[PDB]
Amino acid sequence: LRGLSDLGGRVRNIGDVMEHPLVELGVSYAALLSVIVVVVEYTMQLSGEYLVRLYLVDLILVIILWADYAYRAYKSGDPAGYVKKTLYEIPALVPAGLLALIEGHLAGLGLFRLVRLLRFLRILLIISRGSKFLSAIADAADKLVPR
Repeated sequence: LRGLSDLGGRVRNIGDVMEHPLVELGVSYAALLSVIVVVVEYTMQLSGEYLVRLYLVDLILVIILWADYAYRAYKSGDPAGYVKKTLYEIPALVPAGLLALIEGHLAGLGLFRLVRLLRFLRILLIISRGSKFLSAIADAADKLVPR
């Protein structure tokens, strides 16, 4: 009920354990596709049909990611606080569907300024996730190193 708290030994064991090699690989794989998915939409502008399927697929990827994030969220016992702490992680989950509806609302009102900033955010959003991709390959390369 609002006050002091402790989070170390707990998140420590559960941390090094939760990040089980399988967990890391699974997330890394999903992240890889996620990066390409957003890039495809940014680069290519497939028809509305494919776009619908792309959004659906993208949504699923978020669910898997939410699994890990959601796990820690409840663990902290304070999702609201946990979120304010992972603010730098939000941009990574920013669902396309959520922005899509918001973007449409702004456009309907006759706003284009926000749209411009939003576009830049899209490119920046990909760069942010780029760290995850780079980290995966970096570690993978060290582990793989076949010769």
